[PDB]
Amino acid sequence: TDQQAEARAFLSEEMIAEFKAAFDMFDADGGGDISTKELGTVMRMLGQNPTKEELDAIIEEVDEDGSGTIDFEEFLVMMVRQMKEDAKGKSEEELANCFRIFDKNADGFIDIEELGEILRATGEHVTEEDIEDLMKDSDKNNDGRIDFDEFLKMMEGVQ
Amino acid sequence: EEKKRRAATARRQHLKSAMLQLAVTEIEKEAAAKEVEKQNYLAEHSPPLSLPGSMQELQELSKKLHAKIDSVDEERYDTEVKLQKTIKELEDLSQKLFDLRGKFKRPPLRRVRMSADAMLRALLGSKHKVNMDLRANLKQV
Amino acid sequence: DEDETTALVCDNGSGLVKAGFAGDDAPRAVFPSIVGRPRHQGVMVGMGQKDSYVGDEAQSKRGILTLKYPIEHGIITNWDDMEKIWHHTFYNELRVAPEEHPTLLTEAPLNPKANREKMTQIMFETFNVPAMYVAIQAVLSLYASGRTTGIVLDSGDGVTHNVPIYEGYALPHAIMRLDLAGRDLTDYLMKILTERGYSFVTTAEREIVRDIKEKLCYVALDFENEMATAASSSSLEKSYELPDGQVITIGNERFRCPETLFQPSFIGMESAGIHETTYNSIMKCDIDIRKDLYANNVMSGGTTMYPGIADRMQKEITALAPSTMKIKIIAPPERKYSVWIGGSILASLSTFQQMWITKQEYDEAGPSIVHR
Amino acid sequence: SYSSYLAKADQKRGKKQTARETKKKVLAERRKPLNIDHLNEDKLRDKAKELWDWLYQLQTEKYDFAEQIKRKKYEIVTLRNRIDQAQKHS
Ligand SMILES: [Ca+2]
Ligand SMILES: [Ca+2]
Ligand SMILES: [Ca+2]
Ligand SMILES: [Ca+2]
Repeated sequence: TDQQAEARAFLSEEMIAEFKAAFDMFDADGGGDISTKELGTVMRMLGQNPTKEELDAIIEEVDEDGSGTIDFEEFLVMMVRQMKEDAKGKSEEELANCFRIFDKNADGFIDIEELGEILRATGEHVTEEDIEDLMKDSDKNNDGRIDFDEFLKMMEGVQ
Repeated sequence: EEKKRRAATARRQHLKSAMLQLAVTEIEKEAAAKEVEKQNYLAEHSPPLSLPGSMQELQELSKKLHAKIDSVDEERYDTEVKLQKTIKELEDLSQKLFDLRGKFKRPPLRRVRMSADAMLRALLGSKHKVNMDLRANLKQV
Repeated sequence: DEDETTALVCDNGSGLVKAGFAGDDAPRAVFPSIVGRPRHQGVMVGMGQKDSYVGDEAQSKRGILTLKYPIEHGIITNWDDMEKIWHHTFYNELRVAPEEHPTLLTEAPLNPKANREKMTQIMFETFNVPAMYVAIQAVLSLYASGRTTGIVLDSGDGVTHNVPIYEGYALPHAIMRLDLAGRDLTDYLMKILTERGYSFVTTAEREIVRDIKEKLCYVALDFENEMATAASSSSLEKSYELPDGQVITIGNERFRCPETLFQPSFIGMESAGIHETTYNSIMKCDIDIRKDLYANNVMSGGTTMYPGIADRMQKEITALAPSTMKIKIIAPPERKYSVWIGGSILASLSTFQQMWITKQEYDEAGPSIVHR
Repeated sequence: SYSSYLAKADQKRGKKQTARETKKKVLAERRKPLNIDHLNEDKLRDKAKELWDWLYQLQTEKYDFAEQIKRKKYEIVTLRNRIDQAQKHS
């Protein structure tokens, strides 16, 4: 129930509103929870073809009451974890891409030169000091370059 | 006692965001341009077909194609296998890093299920209005 | 990564636990398999009253606690005290929370069906791990040496075993167990060393006889004309310096200790020895598989580390096997962790994912599910 | 280390020969003879293009599998730098 807490804390009425409408369609009989079968039907409508094992695992992932079914609460939890994972994937993908664009020389790094270029390539006004400063702040392993790890870190937050 | 130092950091951010912002707009440029290359490549390796006369030509051409098919197909296969090999090489590397760091960002294989935004769209069709991402919601005015 | 990083491998022994993450090359955690219970009420400075102690804190503080071994001869004998060693492994040694890590465990050769179901009951129902799996120990040792058919002579702290394995299936009716191992072996050295005119009187004298056994002991080939050699008194002797100056010398007994593994008669054991037992396992197996087993005698376990163990075994079974046969005794260097490494490999593997017993399987099939 | 030479032969030859037939088995399936020869005249027309599309079909995929490896090859380069950077035997 503690999870169902922050979970509902996370979402908005809007969210809940829709996640409900969605939950209702999952739930055939309209009883109050998705069964190992009610789920199977929706999955296929969603274009999958899970197996008994697969289904349960997907069920008991948020079944805190060992019911073997999912209620609109356990469900919101599930949606949340997903919402999370989705946003994380999209982020790292974008950054990953950005790194390849900034790299271009494909050495797997971003040297003060490229950093300058890309920076100077922005509209913004910048002098070398700015560039070297950003390098010094980003390059934690003090090797001159900026590795993907560091790039993830440095861009951590920025939009 | 470095009272002003605060403005320095904000700059890096302002710049970092000037960078990302730059990235994204460049990202789709390369993307489309890339595609352009794809249609040109295909442009010559298999140009808008023009069915010949009637007798020997149609038959001939047909034989021509059909043979090329086994050809290209083989190449397609060899390629698929060099991919398999590659994906393999990076999975192993995607290991030599795990048990040396732990779970790290951006695993190359990425096991992804369908997004909740997808499932929502898929199930409610028209009425699915929530550009969900992270932005929480607290009373406006 | 979800579980690529995340799989745990815990090898439960009679003397030591070996533990760590699937992926690593060696165990992150190695420690005694004891659970100490304080004989008196009181505290250490700055700590609270402790009901129990596990691993090295139980060994170090042994004078005020009653020490207990949960695994007798490779089999879990006390389940209250084992759940204590597991708890310690996850939470203190590896410092992980178990409820988000798949756990590969190991069991012994003819481990009773009911035990494999009980540790599954405790893994899933009191530790709430996502998924788990129990591998047989000899089977992980073999596999860690690349192969799938061979016979493992496995020897650790409380048991020795021979487990003939064919295309992965350990052969129940050909497995042999000999209850004489490294524990028995340290206590015999003890006596042949006090018998050399010495005294391991305080507990700082007791413990180090075991470090003498590990560092200086040998398995000589032609143990016959090695005693004979001892007598002419060559520079075969070897003096070890104790916690203090007290330089103790061990010339000869140095190899009289592992000759116990070929001659159990040195210790009032009437059972047959390691090499004969390798062989008997083998003439208990199918006929067509006996050339395979003979060319694949894989050794694993702390007690098989005595140098020249492999050469003695090489010649011990050549001379019992039909001459038409190829003998081959594989003894790798990392062998004190073969079992563990075989688990690390297997559990980090790309194809193993589909054999993990998940809480879905369990909550739906009962402990029977993993029991196979 | 020359007793391992016989391992090279056995191993390489083995795997390589295994790979071959597989490729043959696989590629063979995806192949339906040009059986249609002299059964109609306008048939060639509705036929020829179908072959044409199948070709274009394969061609396009080959191009993608290709660009893919390149992208992956770069994932590697980076994934290798993260491996070294994450060395620090300290
Ligand atoms: Ca229902
Ligand atoms: Ca429920
Ligand atoms: Ca670069
Ligand atoms: Ca750097």
